[PDB]
Amino acid sequence: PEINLPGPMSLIDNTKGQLVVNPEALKILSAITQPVVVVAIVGLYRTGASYLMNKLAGKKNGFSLGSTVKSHTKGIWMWCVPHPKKPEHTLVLLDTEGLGDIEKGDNENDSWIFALAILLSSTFVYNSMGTINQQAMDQLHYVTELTDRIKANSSPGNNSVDDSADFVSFFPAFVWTLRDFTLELEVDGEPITADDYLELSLKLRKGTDKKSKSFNDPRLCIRKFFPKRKCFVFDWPAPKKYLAHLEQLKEEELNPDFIEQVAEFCSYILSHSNVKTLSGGIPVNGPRLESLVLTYVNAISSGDLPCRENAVLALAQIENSAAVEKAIAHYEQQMGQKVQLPTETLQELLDLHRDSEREAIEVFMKNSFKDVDQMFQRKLGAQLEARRDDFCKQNSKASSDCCMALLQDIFGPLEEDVKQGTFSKPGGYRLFTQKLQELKNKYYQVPRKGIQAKEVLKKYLESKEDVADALLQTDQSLSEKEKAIEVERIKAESAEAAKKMLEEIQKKNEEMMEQKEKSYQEHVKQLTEKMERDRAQLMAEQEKTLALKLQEQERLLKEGFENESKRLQKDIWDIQM
Repeated sequence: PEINLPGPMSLIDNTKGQLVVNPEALKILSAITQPVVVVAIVGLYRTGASYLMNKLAGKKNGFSLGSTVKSHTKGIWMWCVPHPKKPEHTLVLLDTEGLGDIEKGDNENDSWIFALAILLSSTFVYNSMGTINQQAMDQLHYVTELTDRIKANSSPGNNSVDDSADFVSFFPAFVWTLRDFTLELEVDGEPITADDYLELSLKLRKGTDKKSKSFNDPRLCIRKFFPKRKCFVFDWPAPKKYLAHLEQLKEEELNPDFIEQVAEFCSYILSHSNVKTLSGGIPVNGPRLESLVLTYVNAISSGDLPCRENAVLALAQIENSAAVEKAIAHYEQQMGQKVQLPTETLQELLDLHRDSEREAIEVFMKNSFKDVDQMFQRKLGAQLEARRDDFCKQNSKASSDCCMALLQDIFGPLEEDVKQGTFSKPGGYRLFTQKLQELKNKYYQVPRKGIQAKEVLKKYLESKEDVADALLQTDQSLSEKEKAIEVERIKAESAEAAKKMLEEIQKKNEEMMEQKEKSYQEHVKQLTEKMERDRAQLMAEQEKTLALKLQEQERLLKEGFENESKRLQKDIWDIQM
């Protein structure tokens, strides 16, 4: 038991005009089997987001050991720490490093940093200094650019729909850290909280002028895209004479305000942050987020837009194929552990195949999700049908060899007799047929002889129908009457033999069809129960989203912005389709 986790690390890195993944960053990611809590700390540079990280990572003095371990490190940076309050969980921190630096060109990669941070996170701490004013809001144009950078779903029957209307269901909670905040939180001579300050700064200017759609765009975006909103204030960490020397200070000398505000913020982020989940209540861990990062960033560098749906579908297909392999492996252990190499009846074997198919489809259903078109269940069905056919091939060969060997053992002597001549005397017909029958009645007796017994035997005697036909005519003790009677009885015999042969073959083909039908029954039974739960999840999630959409339309209405609550009305309809 170690699963040791490393120090801060490049995950994405902006170079030239290209986004770049760290293959070791992913290599660490692929090792956290535990459910993760991503907490992005996003902020313009020189506002000390990295401090917030450091203390959230459990560093004693966060002012020390800056995340800028090197220079020219523009991009998203990762920290992986065991979760201090959620046991068996690992907290995953993210930081935006160079956000604001003017390098070569239009530098869109900046807003890409922003978008990507949102997509990957399950709590999104945006960090700014000062007070929320016109300038703070202008720097948040990253949020007014999201309808152009994140598509939530592909667009078939979606032209009449607003894609951004769907952001609420998978975006992280939004938390605004305002640092170096020296504002008495007073309304009209009465006190207010930090959240109260946020809600006050998130109100709208009436009008429709350019000057006023501009004022409202960012803050409509914040109240419409994120599910929760918290604000935390921070007083400067020391008086001015210490501001260039925070590292050399001990906790006893920091403004007791900062210290406290920092304790409140850390306790909150630690207890109320949630495991990043995907549509359908899917807890996300390393191997998952790893492909999330891959899919999204690879979309960005190919000239396309990140899209929650393509990404989660790709994830689904990976996990689902894993389930196919898990299931066929369960199957094969259980086949190998309860089959008689030469099967007594064909029914015994199809019945075992059916039991182990039952359990393998359970293993599948327990490890799979979003299997659209049932494509993977059908892959599993084909794989088990091919394993069943192959076993049947081996079984027929097993029984055919068991009988074909015993055929020298019982019938061998008799061939010998036909060369030594035992049957060349008067009365030889009656000597051959009667022992022939004795031995035949002996071969039948052998138990567990398996299925292709009646076929193997009969083929051999078709070889030897003519040795007795030859003897019947060359005997000298029989009359012509008797030879005629016997030709008639051998016709009858063959007749009953062919009849019973056909009756076996129909019996076998009917068993085969029972089995096919009941395997298909077991597939639908399990699949419809699975879909009855998956729909239950989707119901719960879509109800929570509806409630949030109502609260915000009622807030827009009470503030007196009916037009906005009307747009949001169109959004509620389309949720109920």
